Amino acid sequence: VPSQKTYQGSYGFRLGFLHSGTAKSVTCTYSPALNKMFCQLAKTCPVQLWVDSTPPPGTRVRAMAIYKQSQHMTEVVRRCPHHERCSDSDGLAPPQHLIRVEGNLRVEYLDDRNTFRHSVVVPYEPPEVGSDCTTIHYNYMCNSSCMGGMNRSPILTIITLEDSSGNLLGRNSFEVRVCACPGRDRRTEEENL
Ligand SMILES: [As]
Ligand SMILES: [Zn+2]
Repeated sequence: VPSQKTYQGSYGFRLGFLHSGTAKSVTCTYSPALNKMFCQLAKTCPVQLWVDSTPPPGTRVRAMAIYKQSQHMTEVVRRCPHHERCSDSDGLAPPQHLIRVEGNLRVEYLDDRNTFRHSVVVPYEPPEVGSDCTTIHYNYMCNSSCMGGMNRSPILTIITLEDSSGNLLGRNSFEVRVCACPGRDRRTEEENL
């Protein structure tokens, strides 16, 4: 099971999010209280990368999903039988992968040869001039448990910064729920606090 320990490392790596609120028209919203993102299926999901020093060119950023619940944590997170079979290919992402990146032609997808786990990687790019952070647009393509089934575990996204040789530079994470009405579900989960 991949590590989920937060690790800022030598470049001072951490994540930032937009403050989008919970209006009905919102397609993507982050709960600071829950450290949890609520997303419509396949909609743009901005995640910000913040560093204290700029990692070198060739640095890469990987996203991997795991199941939070102990009884399901060794299971590979992948799309349910419905979403796997959807004609929603962008010609890059394998159809089983839950997490995609949009708007990046250098995106790379991995089926791990040893663990079988899926991940998606892009090149780390520094903030543009006069910007304080780098944004990656994720798309989540399934909530895993869309059709039911034993596994109702929350899903955690782990974001790792790695160098061009695969050395871990930094790590962070957030929970994610893909749903039709993200604003409503955020409000409801926060009420349960
Ligand atoms: As989102
Ligand atoms: Zn699904």
